[PDB]
Amino acid sequence: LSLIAAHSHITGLGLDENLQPRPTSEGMVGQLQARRAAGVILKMVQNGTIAGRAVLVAGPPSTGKTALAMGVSQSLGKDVPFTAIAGSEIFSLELSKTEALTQAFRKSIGIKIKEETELIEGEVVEIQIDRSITGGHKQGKLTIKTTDMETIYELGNKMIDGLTKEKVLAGDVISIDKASGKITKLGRSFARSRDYDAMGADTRFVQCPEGELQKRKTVVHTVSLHEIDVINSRTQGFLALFTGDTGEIRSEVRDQINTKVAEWKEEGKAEIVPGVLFIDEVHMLDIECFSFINRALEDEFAPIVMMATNRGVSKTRGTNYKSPHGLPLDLLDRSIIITTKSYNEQEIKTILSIRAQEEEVELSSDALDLLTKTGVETSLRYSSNLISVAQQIAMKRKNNTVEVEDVKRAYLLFLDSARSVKYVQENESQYIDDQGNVQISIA
Amino acid sequence: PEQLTSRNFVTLYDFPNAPPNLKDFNTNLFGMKTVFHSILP
Amino acid sequence: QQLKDNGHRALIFTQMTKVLDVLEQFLNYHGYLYMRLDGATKIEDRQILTERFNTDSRITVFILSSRSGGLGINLTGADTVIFYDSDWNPAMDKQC
Amino acid sequence: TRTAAHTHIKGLGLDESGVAKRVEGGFVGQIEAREACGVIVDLIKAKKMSGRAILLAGGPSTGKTALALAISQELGPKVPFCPLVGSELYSVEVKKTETLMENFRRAIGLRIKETKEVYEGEVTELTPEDAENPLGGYGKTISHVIVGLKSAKGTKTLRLDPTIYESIQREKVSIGDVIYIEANTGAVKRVGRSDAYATEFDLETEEYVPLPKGEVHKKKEIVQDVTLHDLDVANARPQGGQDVISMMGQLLKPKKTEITEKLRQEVNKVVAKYIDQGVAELIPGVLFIDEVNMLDIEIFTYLNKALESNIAPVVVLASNRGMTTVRGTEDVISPHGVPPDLIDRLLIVRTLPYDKDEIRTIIERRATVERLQVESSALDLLATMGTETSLRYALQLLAPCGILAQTSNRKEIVVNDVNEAKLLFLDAKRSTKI
Amino acid sequence: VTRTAAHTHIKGLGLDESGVAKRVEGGFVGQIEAREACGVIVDLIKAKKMSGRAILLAGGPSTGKTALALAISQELGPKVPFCPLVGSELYSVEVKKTETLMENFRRAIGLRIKETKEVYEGEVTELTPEDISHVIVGLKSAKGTKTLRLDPTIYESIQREKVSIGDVIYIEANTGAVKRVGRSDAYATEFDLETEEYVPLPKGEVHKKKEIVQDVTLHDLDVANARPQGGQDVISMMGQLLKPKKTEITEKLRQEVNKVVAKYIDQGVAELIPGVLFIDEVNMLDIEIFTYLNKALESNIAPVVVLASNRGMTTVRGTEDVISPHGVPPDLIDRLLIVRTLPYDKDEIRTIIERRATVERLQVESSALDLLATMGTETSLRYALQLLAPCGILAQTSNRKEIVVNDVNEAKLLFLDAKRSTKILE
Amino acid sequence: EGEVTELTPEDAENPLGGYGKTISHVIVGLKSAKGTKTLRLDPTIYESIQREKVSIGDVIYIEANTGAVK
Ligand SMILES: Nc1ncnc2c1ncn2[C@@H]1O[C@H](COP(=O)(O)OP(=O)(O)OP(O)(O)=S)[C@@H](O)[C@H]1O
Ligand SMILES: Nc1ncnc2c1ncn2[C@@H]1O[C@H](COP(=O)(O)OP(=O)(O)OP(O)(O)=S)[C@@H](O)[C@H]1O
Ligand SMILES: Nc1ncnc2c1ncn2[C@@H]1O[C@H](COP(=O)(O)OP(=O)(O)O)[C@@H](O)[C@H]1O
Ligand SMILES: [Mg+2]
Ligand SMILES: [Mg+2]
Ligand SMILES: [Mg+2]
Repeated sequence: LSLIAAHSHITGLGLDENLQPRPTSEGMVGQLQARRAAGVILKMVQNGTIAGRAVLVAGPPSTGKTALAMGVSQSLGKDVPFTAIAGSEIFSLELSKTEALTQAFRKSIGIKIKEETELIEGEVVEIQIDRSITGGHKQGKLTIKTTDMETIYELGNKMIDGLTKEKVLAGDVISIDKASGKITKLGRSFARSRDYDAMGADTRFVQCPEGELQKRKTVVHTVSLHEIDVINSRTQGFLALFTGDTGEIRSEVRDQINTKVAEWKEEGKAEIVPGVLFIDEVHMLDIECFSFINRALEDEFAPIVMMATNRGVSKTRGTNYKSPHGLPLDLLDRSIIITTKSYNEQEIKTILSIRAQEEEVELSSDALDLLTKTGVETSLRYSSNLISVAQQIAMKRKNNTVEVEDVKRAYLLFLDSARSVKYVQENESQYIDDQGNVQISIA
Repeated sequence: PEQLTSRNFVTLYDFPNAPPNLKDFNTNLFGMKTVFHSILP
Repeated sequence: QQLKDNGHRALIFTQMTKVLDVLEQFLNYHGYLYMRLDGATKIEDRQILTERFNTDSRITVFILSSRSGGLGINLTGADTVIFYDSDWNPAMDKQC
Repeated sequence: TRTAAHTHIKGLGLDESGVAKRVEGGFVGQIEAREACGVIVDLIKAKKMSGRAILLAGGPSTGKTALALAISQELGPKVPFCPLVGSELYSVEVKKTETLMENFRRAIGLRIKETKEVYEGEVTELTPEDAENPLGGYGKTISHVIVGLKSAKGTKTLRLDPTIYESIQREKVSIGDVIYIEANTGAVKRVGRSDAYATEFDLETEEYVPLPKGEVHKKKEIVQDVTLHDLDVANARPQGGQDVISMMGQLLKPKKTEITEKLRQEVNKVVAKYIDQGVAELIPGVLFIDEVNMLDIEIFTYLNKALESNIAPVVVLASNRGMTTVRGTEDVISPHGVPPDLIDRLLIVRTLPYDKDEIRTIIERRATVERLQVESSALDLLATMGTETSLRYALQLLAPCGILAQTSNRKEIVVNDVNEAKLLFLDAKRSTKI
Repeated sequence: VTRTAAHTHIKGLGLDESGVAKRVEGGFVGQIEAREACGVIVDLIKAKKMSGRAILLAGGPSTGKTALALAISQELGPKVPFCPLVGSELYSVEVKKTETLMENFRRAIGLRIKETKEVYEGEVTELTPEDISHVIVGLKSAKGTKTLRLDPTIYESIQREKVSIGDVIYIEANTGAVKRVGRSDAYATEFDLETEEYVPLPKGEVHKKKEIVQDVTLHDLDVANARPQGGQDVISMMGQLLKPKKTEITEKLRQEVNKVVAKYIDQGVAELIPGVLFIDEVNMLDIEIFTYLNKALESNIAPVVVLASNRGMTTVRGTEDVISPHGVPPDLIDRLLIVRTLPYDKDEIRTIIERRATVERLQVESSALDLLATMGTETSLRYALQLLAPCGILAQTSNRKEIVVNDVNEAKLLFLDAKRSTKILE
Repeated sequence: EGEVTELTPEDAENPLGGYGKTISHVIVGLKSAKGTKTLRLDPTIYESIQREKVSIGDVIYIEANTGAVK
């Protein structure tokens, strides 16, 4: 379930086999140094050996740092956890800042336990359940068939109850899990003898299964370390996995879970797949959060943390002194910083074209040139937002292409930051000032 | 001309392969004197 | 696993009853239908369970004690025998 | 009969393949803002984009809230519109981020269209037909159960499968009962006795319902509207019953909780499954945050992150400020109240002040809405004050003038009533002087 | 195979029997005086005599304080309780900072106890209620049978476990826990398909008794005596879902728990293992936490708390005009013994980089390692330490095992230091 | 209030008079320092007496305001 979002146009970092960034691949344009560094961090995550590294992405706004993070996440793909949080999310009311950071850190480490299960699959021939009225004894047998074999099973009480609940019939192809006991109705083999109700609701036939009736299959259970901690914190922690309200889990629970998971890894029962934690706008975090991050990165069960910042020198929250990146020197000492630069005219043009392709907006050459000039003049994101409005204006005109006049109308209707600032300065009396004064009347 | 069709059947019977009572069968498929008199004196 | 896939029925021969218990736990976890013969088995029970194993084709694995084999009994229904541990007397393995 | 401040705003008043009419839909002036709102409404109706932000920038009494309400009215009641004031985010039970996310997912909507076939009618016949036993055994077997239902201008007999006997027993139906049986499920449900047997007993606890109309076989299409917030809350809440979890839930008052991302992703997955099955359609909706100046910097940063979410509504913000310091910051002076990072991600629409003629037209249309009659000289004086002190001052002064005129047994508002109200009720400026 | 962290190469203090520290042992290089002081502290902890002793590991950043704390933990061993902490962790929202500090104090004090476990296990042969009533259960095993009478709580546990005749159970007499381990093997072939997972009939006698030694902390006893903590009964479920959050444990409960522990030790069934509480970045603490830490250290049952800070002449958080040597007010400083930690010269930086490379399974050429050492001297030691993994990744991408100078230069051009990033900002 | 001397529940004169147990009034005799009194009580008070587990010889306490037996 997704819609066309800001970073929906990038499917990866777009790198070669030697980590050399392509000029334009997988949705990303330019940022060759940044993309190479992101690929190095990608390989570091995929190796799974280096623990608790911190990496910072710095640069001016609209330089693609969040795009770089989304590219890293897409290259990681599924099965490798990626926890995207903002600096504002830590400050909660039910949990402490340190507890929220601990939970965010543990959300990025995945534990995989693989199990082998026996599955019975086939098309039912005959089902027969005999139960005595006003009596608890039930006796039943079923005949489940496959293309090459057919057999009869005499059923216990629980299997009889499960099949009665599932409403299994003759023309049903079902699967039975001998361990769990769940019955899944895969489909139908033929019609239901033309009774009145439910006349033609079974037309979507499914083919009869083929092969051994009882076959073994493997099932992988992937659960993050934080989920295990929440489950083992209290008896009602399982509800807390969905409701929230996990509380502040006692440190002994986390230590014991760490020891148990290490034992599982040494035993081969579980596979640990560390991931990446991504903090948007880390400058919103307090100095206490930065100290905890400093210490918690030294743990052996820690993920790789990547942060985005554009503040330059700024006051660290919780302190009264300015810091090089809005972060204390202690955190800067243990983090590798990857930088981003402003975009050329050509890079802006090709990013606009990529966005137009993703938004399914067909731009004429002159319209694209005008949009590129506007983006260089005002902002990349401004032109990106203008594309869709221009498409809507063109649709209002009953035209299937965006021309220069549609972009001109969109430019006239919707303003940039600079034009709004100019209009405010020219008409300052019509707006409420910081001193709380405004003129409402026009005379 | 249909090849295969699935039928359903429901039966009541006793263990020595004997049928049950007809009225009891019809009741089970689907599921004089005074007893309390009160008057104020 | 390979023997069950190939359709062969295996016979486990061990030397001590504790290994019988450990093997019983293992194959109970793995869900194999089985029967066990031990030293404490009664003579009539011994014969009856031997006949049951010979007749029944649903019990894949059958567990014996190697030392009790000195009194031989017909077990023609087997198709593969597994020696979990070895004995000092080779004639005992020969009669097994 | 009630008259709020935006009862006359029926819509933006645009024409197809055209521009804003000068006066239509209760709007006077503001052509550019109305056209921009129209293109935004078209974008929302396209239902193909997420995280699109527009900022309604202008002074007080410039039509910003009227424009937001016009967008809401133009989209219709089917599209989920979520009005909100920036002050509302500061809860005491949860963090601000959680409240913002809850509003975000309250703006997204889902429409479920399900067609169901049902037979309904009074039960008249109940007979099982005996058939030969495939397994023999001399037992009595039934191959079908026959149910006859009679309805208004309709009656039929059904040869249902033998399975129905369980549902009939469970619902303890009888002859004369009117029942509800689903065609494809096989379940039954009795809604009561037929009214024809209400006379058989003088007293009876059960409710006798009228005989259903139409043919016994009825096909109905049921449409239901839900929001992602509703699904998330329902999944995070206990069912409610005799189990122990519900008992402790009764004991402890349900406070807001940080609904985890796992639950939201599960809700998204099930919604996507049912959308692919063809039963559900997604409606993005609009989230209107009035007085965005009140939001703190943390809420703005979380907006920066949340606008990039693959599923997010169209956020409309309104601010009457110029160069003012962003709340929660000491030296961040930004246009309006929005910090520069969020302004770079949005599109601004201006709302211009009004002229004398526009104020007069607004006043007369509002007076028409309030079912009041005013003389031309009184209207001119009212517009003069509106241009002298404030538009909203005159718009509010309309009602006391009407009350004074009614007290004087007069059906029209005259200059005397206007001056009497002016002396009785002072404006902000004259009171500040006093 | 193995993962690497900040202090994976630290295996101990590397001190000989006489107490002098070798230049390079246990993964440590240099810092001889601090290692000797920490060895003396370890001996003091092993003495198990004093309570409330506190020391401060004072030094600049990237100097080896947390490494020293972890080395102390390694030298003491897994028997003793060593509780790591950060100053930011004590600012809880459920309970006050004082309660959290006291809980961590009592978590660092260890207790080792001996307990006899009475265990029953066998195949059920009878389930007869005595009539909330006692249940009479008959357990059979390979060596004998036994009939027992169980309390109503155990009956409720059995009832909710769906235990019938032929099931094999496991009743722990001390705790009243009932586990249904499965169905007996004798009934495996009763049906060809059922959800039941079968287990063999238990060996040995039904009544089994074993003696196990278990390690607990005083905080565990406090939590046990404060709130209900386990059980398979609905009564326990309601008791623990009621009042779920943390509570401010009173001094009376701690005193009674101390009396109980004294009785246990006097009977000889328990032994005490005082441990260490490590609070890193102590400068994050407010003045109230320090003020209570002054009183908490005077308690007669307290661990050897070790504190670490990397600040000098910094004002104390909470106060506005108190300038303190390390962010620690003078009242607490007088209670502490300060172990000074000294910076590293070029040769020791070079050796540290070499050993870190050896630990992470990397091969570094001598010239490249010299360049890495000189750039660590120029910018930062930790910066040089984190550059190793990107260098190894770059070398692997070029089908080359050993790290060369060119790979190091490329890694430097890709990832920047704090000074270089600040210069770019300027 | 006093010491219980008698407790003689009585049934209805006709079985059809009531439902189930068909318990009519109960007769209780209380003894005090100044004499004895025989009381006629509602079946609700009898149920309360049974709940409080009152036998002959126990000192009891009945509030006519509320019907509570102690
Ligand atoms: N163009 C317009 N045509 C008709 N009525 C209007 C127009 N603009 C505003 N109004 C009315 O004028 C009154 C005040 O305008 P609003 O839009 O509600 O307030 P506002 O302009 O948003 O200023 P703030 O931000 O709320 S202080 C309302 O009753 C509106 O219905
Ligand atoms: N003498 C040393 N020998 C070997 N490794 C060392 C030595 N000193 C520090 N290290 C390592 O280099 C890194 C320095 O980190 P720390 O030892 O925690 O320094 P620190 O004093 O804790 O700095 P702060 O206060 O936490 S910012 C860690 O990975 C240590 O394991
Ligand atoms: N190198 C790039 N390649 C492709 N698209 C980019 C690149 N850089 C930025 N963009 C696009 O421009 C927008 C910039 O967004 P974002 O990365 O959030 O900016 P910032 O770097 O300031 O966080 C994104 O929507 C992204 O799709
Ligand atoms: Mg960004
Ligand atoms: Mg408003
Ligand atoms: Mg440290």
